[PDB]
Amino acid sequence: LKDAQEKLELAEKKATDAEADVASLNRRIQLVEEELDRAQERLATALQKLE
Amino acid sequence: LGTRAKESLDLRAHLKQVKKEDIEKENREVGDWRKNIDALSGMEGRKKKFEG
Repeated sequence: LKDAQEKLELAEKKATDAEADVASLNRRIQLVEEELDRAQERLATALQKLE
Repeated sequence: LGTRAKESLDLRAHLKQVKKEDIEKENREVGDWRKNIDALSGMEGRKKKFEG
């Protein structure tokens, strides 16, 4: 159907936009993982200085 | 004079012994426990159950 055709096209476009946000969330995940590792290391050094 | 001095010395000697040697009974309590880290390894659960 023509309207179902437009709807499916719009939904697939919405899927692709969700995939663009999937990319952005992947970038957030990776950078925050770097942050997690850096925090582990910095906390270790801070506790050592405490000792 | 020596007798009076030694009286006070001996009197304080036992007090010092009790105050100090008894510290050696335990001094490890300063040592803290593990306080381990996770390193993004303890992320193995979903939002299925929360009450328990």
